[PDB]
Amino acid sequence: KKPETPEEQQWLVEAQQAKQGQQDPAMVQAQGVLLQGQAELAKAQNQT
Amino acid sequence: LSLQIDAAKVEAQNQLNAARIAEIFNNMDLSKQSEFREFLKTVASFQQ
Repeated sequence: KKPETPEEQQWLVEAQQAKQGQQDPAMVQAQGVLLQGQAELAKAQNQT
Repeated sequence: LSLQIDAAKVEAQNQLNAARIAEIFNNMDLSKQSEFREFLKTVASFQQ
């Protein structure tokens, strides 16, 4: 919906920052299975 | 980073190994030359 302040200005739009703030680090974790291939390549090449 | 700091220990091991062997190598070589000059005067006076 986005805030336009029709029922809020400290109410909803405060906790908006907290919900989005919780979402962002958890998204990297979900994408973490794509980082498994990057892990196998990284430590193997350096060790050689 | 753990592979890099571990690899730096091998580098420092060889750098020390080149110096430590060379110190005692020069000391034992010098001892053979030092006693040799003393024996020249011993043999010389003995012949007279």
